Amino acid sequence: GPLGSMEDFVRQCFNPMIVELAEKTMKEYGEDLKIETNKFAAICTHLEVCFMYSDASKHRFEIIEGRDRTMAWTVVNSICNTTGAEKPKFLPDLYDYKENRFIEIGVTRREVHIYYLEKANKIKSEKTHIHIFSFTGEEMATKADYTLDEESRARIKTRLFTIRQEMASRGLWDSFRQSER
Ligand SMILES: [Mn+2]
Ligand SMILES: [Mn+2]
Repeated sequence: GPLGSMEDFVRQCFNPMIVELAEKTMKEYGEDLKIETNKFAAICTHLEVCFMYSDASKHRFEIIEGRDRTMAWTVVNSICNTTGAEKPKFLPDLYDYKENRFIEIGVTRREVHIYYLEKANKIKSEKTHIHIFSFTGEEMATKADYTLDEESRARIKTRLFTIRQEMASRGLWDSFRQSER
């Protein structure tokens, strides 16, 4: 069976805006997508999920993810000044204007409860909401509050399942799943 290249797959699978934002993220962090290509795919996947999460309720969420880091912090600080929300210690992915809280979106190939616990230990915040997705349909969220309804989250889960299936068809899934740290 042919083993495809992950860079080929990423450039064929994600829309060009997502690919370009992922390229800029990796440049900002001094990473080379041509070598760390599983990470390139992971960054693209996380961007796509953040955008889908926002699109599930247009106008409800401010998007923080995808922006360069300086601009992202400028947006976080603006939200905090406007809404009175407490400033997060690490850059979150969205701000929810309805529930008045920042959100960390996780997408993982590891077990979602462990990943959830790791993220909650990292950000160390009593306000920021965490929502973890896997590629096989499992999810986990702060206080069992999943924010979006079943139809919206099913759309996200189906996209993730499709990505995993297309990776597997190209012989890419085994390495992509194994390489997460
Ligand atoms: Mn991020
Ligand atoms: Mn993640």
